[PDB]
Amino acid sequence: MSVYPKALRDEYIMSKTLGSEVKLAFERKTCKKVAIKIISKNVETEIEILKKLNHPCIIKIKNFFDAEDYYIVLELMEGGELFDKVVGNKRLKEATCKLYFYQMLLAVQYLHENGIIHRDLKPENVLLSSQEEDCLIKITDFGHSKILETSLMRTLCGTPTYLAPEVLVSVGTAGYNRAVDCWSLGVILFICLSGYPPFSEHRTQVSLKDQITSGKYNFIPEVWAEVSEKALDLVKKLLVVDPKARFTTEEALRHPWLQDEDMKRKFQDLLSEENESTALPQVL
Ligand SMILES: c1ccc2c(c1)[nH]c1[nH]cn[n+]12
Ligand SMILES: [Cl-]
Repeated sequence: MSVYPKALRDEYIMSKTLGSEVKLAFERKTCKKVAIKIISKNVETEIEILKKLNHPCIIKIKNFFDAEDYYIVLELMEGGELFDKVVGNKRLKEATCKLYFYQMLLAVQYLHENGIIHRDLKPENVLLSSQEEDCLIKITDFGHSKILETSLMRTLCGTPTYLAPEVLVSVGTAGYNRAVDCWSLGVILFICLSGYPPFSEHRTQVSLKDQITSGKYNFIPEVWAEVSEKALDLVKKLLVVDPKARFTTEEALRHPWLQDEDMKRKFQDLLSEENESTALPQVL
């Protein structure tokens, strides 16, 4: 019913759908597998963000085509989406949750340090590097991201003779937008550890909205008894209603659940294993 642009076709051979829009492709030059995200005709900001960022737990953009549709050429993540590992009460072993979560915190810490809020962190935006359970993860889908309160800061420089009270009231919470990412991470971690969502409409009277605002997650003890008290304590500190009290990425990384030298060693191992193919000889 349509064709690929001549500019894309020149550099790549298009193949099978990976996610439905993400297709598999081969770079003609290298014969290496790539991932091509097709967006129907925001994408300009997403490219701008992707190009500037450089972290091993954040997806890299390889190329871009602005045609009848937008084509974003990205690194292929063979393991697919983390969603596929947690769907329909499927659960990850605590050790796997830790390894993936640690990387997610490093990735999100990097974003916040670089003035970027993702705003749409979910298992569908967390990609696995291989079909192995001990693998590298990367955050994707920067379409809803924000670049960090200059409008309020400038307003405060003047005399508030004519300034509205709601604006002065907003000074209290201003600059805590990044806390939304820490909430999302808390929800992801809950799902990964238990196989079930903390807030849902399944077998409950209370509205999904009321559950979230009260911060009263559904706690099923039979499920959680299999999970450590440390892992649950970290979830608890991220699923905090007050964004000013909620755990930051630094506080989450300093948590006892993350003070695991074995998990840290396994991640560094996976890094060197990935980076061995690109490593140039160095001055000793
Ligand atoms: C399944 C769905 C999306 C995918 C994928 C496999 N691999 C990869 N690399 C970038 N996005 N993406
Ligand atoms: Cl075609």
